[PDB]
Amino acid sequence: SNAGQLCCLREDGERCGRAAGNASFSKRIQKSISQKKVKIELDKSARHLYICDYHKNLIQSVRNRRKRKGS
Ligand SMILES: [Zn+2]
Repeated sequence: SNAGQLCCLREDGERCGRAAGNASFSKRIQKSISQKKVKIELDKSARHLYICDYHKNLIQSVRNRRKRKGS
């Protein structure tokens, strides 16, 4: 019902394949993606806003993982 859907992101034209999780597609995530500059854009043919755990973790853990490397 609320967990039997699929991801609404396309990784290089690939409709993920992994089902949707508890996360939601927001602005912060969009901005996060833009910074990373990758081939991940929202699909407009969809009706819901729910991404998979895979993309959620992948996108969230790029601006929060370490705090020391060179500066
Ligand atoms: Zn996905």
